[PDB]
Amino acid sequence: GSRARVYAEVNSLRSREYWDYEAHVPSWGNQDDYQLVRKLGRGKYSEVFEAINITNNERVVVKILKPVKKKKIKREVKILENLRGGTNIIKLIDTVKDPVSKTPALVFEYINNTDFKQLYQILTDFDIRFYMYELLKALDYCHSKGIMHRDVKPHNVMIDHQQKKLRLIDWGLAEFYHPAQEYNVRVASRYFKGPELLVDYQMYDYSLDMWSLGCMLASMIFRREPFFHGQDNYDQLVRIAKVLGTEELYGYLKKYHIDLDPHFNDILGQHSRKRWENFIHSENRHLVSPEALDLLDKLLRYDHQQRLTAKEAMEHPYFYPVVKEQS
Ligand SMILES: Brc1cc2[nH]nnc2nc1Br
Ligand SMILES: [Cl-]
Ligand SMILES: [Cl-]
Ligand code: NA
Repeated sequence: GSRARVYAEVNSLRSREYWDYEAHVPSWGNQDDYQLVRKLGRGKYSEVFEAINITNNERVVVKILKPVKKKKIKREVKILENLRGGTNIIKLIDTVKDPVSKTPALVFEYINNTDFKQLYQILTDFDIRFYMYELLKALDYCHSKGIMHRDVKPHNVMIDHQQKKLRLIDWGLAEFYHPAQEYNVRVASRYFKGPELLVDYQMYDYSLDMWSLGCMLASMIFRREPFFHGQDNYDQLVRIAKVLGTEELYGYLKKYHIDLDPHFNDILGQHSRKRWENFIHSENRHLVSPEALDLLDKLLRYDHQQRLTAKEAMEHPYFYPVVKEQS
């Protein structure tokens, strides 16, 4: 079967307690120290608030969890505690419970983010390189810690464009990578799902996040957000195949012995692989360079095992201007 080219055995080389999140026993502090100020968002299993820690007057974010999902709560807590101190990973400050109802909540550092729909319209060439480099640091870190994020998308990459701070958030879908483990493919936002998920290939790895990152890079340099805009999960693969080509898709499926849902027969059609230069026009030409296209071409590949790792991406010439400035 398939396995990760990097970090494959990292969890098996650690203590079982590192990855055995079902056995994790969080230390639950008291939510009464936090005053909710404003609702920021809501999801299937959580609600998120700006809040003040009344004991030190610090602004924080509080994510209240539906208490029923106990295994999933332990998973997210253990992952966040394993990632503590990681570069550009949102900092978990506290794990707390309502002292009466025992409903759990996660307390995070606050970040004053610029909404990505507004931000992505004004980014410069250097800004894209800079923020992509910072996001890659977060993914290289979590991958090196044996963790797949599985929900990389603009909404989960919080950017304070005034202070130049980036944090990868929402670790509620993240999982530990173990070689040969078969994972649930119902992860990531539709537009950021790797082809492996869309063809029901369960033996995926950290390289899933690299597809999602490539999708973000393409949306930022080309100013088409989201870049692959499917109407459902079937159409999502069609949108990908329109660009990467159908014959290349079939070679991928053959290599991994992947059976294709026969509903694809009536919708995939026949598509050449397109040159990435086809996406350039006057509105995006200043964000596109040969080095951007070379990097993107090495991320948005069907074959998950041939996509760049986060580290290989960081090492690409596209980021040399950022590395030099950070000197
Ligand atoms: Br900070 C922060 C952390 C999160 N984790 N999951 N959702 C989140 N939202 C915000 Br805002
Ligand atoms: Cl899973
Ligand atoms: Cl297209
Ligand atoms: Na409280």
